[PDB]
Amino acid sequence: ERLEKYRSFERYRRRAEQEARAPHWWRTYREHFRTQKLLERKHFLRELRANVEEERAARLRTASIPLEAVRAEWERTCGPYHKQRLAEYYGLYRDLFHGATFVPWVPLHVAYAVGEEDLIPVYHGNEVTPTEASRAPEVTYEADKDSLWTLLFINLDGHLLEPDAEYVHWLLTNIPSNRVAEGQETCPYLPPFPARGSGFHRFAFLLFKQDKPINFSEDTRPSPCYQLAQRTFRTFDFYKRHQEAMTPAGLAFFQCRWDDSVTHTFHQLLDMREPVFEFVRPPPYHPKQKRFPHEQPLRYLDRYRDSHEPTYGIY
Amino acid sequence: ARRQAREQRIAECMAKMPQMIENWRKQKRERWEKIQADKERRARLQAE
Amino acid sequence: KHYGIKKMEGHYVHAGNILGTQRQFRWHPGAHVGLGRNKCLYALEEGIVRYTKDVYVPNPKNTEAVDLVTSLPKGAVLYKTFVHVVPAKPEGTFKLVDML
Amino acid sequence: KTILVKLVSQAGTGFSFNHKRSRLREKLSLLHYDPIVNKKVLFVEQKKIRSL
Amino acid sequence: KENEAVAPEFTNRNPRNLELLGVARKERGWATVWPNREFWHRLRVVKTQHHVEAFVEHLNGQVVVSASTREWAIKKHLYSTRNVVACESIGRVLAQRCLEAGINFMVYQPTPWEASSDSIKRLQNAMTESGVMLREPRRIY
Amino acid sequence: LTYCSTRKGKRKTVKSVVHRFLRLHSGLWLRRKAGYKKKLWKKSTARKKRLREFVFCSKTQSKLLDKMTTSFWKRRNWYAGDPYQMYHDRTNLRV
Amino acid sequence: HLASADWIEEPVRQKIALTHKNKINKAGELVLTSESSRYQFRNLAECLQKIRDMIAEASQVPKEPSKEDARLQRLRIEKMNRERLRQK
Amino acid sequence: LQYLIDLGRVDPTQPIDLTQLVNGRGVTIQPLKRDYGVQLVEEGADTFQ
RNA sequence: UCGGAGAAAAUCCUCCGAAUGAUUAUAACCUAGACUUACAAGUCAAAGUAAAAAUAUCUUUGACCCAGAUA
Ligand SMILES: [Mg+2]
Ligand SMILES: [Mg+2]
Ligand SMILES: [Mg+2]
Repeated sequence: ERLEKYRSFERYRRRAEQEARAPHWWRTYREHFRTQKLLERKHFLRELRANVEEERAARLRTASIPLEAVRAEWERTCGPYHKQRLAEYYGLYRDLFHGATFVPWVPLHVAYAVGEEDLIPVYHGNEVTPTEASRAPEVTYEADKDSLWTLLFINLDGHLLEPDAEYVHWLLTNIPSNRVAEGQETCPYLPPFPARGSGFHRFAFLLFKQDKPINFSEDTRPSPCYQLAQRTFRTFDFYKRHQEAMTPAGLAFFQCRWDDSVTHTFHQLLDMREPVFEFVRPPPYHPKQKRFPHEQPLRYLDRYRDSHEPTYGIY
Repeated sequence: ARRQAREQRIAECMAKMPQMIENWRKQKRERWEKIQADKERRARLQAE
Repeated sequence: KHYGIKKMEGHYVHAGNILGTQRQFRWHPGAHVGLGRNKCLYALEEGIVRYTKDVYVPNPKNTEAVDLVTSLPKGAVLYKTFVHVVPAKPEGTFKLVDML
Repeated sequence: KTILVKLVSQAGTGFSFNHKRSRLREKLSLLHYDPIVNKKVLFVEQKKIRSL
Repeated sequence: KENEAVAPEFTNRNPRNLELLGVARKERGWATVWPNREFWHRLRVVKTQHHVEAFVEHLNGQVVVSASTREWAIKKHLYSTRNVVACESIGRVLAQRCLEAGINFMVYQPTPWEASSDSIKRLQNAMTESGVMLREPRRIY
Repeated sequence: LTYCSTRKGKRKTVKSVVHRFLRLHSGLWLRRKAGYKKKLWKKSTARKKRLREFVFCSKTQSKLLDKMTTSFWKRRNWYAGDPYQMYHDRTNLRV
Repeated sequence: HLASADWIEEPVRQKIALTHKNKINKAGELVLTSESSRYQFRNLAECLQKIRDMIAEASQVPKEPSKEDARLQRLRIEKMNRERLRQK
Repeated sequence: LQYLIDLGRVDPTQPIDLTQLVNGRGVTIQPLKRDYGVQLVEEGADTFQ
């Protein structure tokens, strides 16, 4: 009686949801399943509050916000952290580095040019058709002077023979500062080739800070190379060999399905018959037959038959 | 002949089916309207 | 009659198996477990049955449940028992059908 | 008391189904699914079957 | 040809592979509780005293896309942490991130008064205009 | 029943069995559900569906029906267009 | 071989190749198979009917688009989002 | 039918009727048990030469 | 004969009712897997398809034969 009682449904709901998050003794569903910036920040706010026009629009409920300005500011402040969530959510950190997690810090930007009028961007989790990815994409990531780089683009789940391995698409090395044309093309650019009926493949862009120029002669690949046995590649072991001078700083990944252009890639240059896959569900469970299916309909016999066509044996 | 006679019978009744359903909804609604209308009389409000 | 728990916690249960029959809500539907008209509990997936307690939030529309919930003391919330089946197999797998 | 009545489809089909009506009320008419027409049509009372 | 060699069984590891295809499992129980949990993704909008937050969370409980009025970039371009336009603006910001993340189909479960609330109605309009579908498609069996 | 008839000295079929049950050659017996035509106005829709089905008989019931009929009713019948053509045989039965 | 084959008229050939590109082998031949029976007669008969149906459906214009199935709805909606995402 | 022809029990040179099938013991007919004759059955069609 | 309740899975143990109606948004077909059960009878139900654009909501019983009524 001393404690007050929730006077509204929402109060209980907010209490309940917060209550659910906390761990409990009893089994539950979840178990099984700087200062100067502050001062400057405040000062800008006060100016915004003073503006009468801001008040009038708000009370007239006609105000609006510029999305582009927020996006750029969001990138500076906490974009690294949100990007990390997507990478963990999409499984990049577990499939790439065997569970190691790195916060992206370089605001990497990639877009696939469609003709010349417009260019398709590649954000985190975006959808880009293989036709759109036929040619290599423009990359601008605001390196600043010096600080050599290496750009690595790979499809994590596109391998056709070994599950763990993945296929390199193009690898640029010794990229000095912003300019990317000055990079050694160890791996030539290949169009994405996701098999038909194989679901959505996730392709990611990886940028590594380079302390000192290192010749990646082992990772150099002949240009052009159309052999999948040579495109097989593990990010995890590769980063081990270069972890001294390679530290990741950028991310960008997109999802793509199969497409008619994929048919061209499998035949024209890969020079192999294209693989076709289908989603197969497991056979339905039926209890073991009984010689006498007592109290069962006539359909019982059809459940355990394989061929729908009559047979005659000796006749 | 039986098949054709049956088919045309269904078609003729089906042709008038839309209107008949419309009429039966009007009767059902007005039946409800009388209940709600006489329920909401100002005389009922006078008691309220 | 013979009301009770047909399937106990830790049992492999196929898609349609009935888990419990109840005159009153002794247990409540959980995840991948459905309700019958007679309030019996049946699995909706193939998996392992689990009984676990969790907070109860009712549908806003029903008046009686909301009123009782609101009248609860601010300190805590009421609980109930829920039944769960943990799916034990993947939905499906991709296989090579043809090479063109 | 209550009587069992035979509601007959008015779509021209012979389809009908039995329903229960309170003898004090007026003759029952319902919208019901006609399998032979695959549509929802009016069913109109035609006969009394028995007294429930 | 070495290239022709292909493993008999493909093993796609993308977490959203089955969900995107539409064959992934959605929880169908919780019949006695509100809201239903037959959603691949859910939109949670919380109106506190200060600020207003909108989230997108998977069934496993990991938030994917979050838009909050407590974020520096949004605050400087708004006038008040709580407002009807705020809801609209944060919804537009949330949608662009949602489109950015590739989450096109989502489940929203408002309460009766919340659904009737004008601010939430406007927020849904922004998401619908943005192209984010507030109702998920049925599962494929 | 009659084990040794006066005129022929044979077993006799119980015709009430032949009028209610169907024998599939594999050894199974089919039957209807009791009451499937009775008082349908007060039965639930699911209950009516259960009643309409053809259902198999138990091992003991099958043993009794075998005793009450003669061998003529257990033979192979090659009826053209038989609707039970597929159900006279058992497939993938390990037991 | 779809293109070389002359018994099919050329206008039909082009439509068939575009419509059923998925069934054309790298050699350019149109490969269709049937595995629905234990007797190869019906399997061959099923295969032949597909050829006849494919030719007939290409010959006749499919003006009707029909209703949009949920699969088409999902495909259309995701396509629109891609367009809006590429406002650049 | 192919088995009977291969082993010489049915003569393919002459026309085949129910008498020839019965004479070669390829089929057993019981008129008293309501048999009206023999129906050709598709089984074995793939290998019939 | 059956249903509800205490003793608590015993009783010639102690109570209340039912051989129901009301209410209607009318509540299909088909089909995995289970409950209950000597037999008979009685329950729950995913998926698919079809009507519509939320289920019927309150909470039970009588077999076979044999007679009816109809399209
Ligand atoms: Mg014989
Ligand atoms: Mg039984
Ligand atoms: Mg269903």
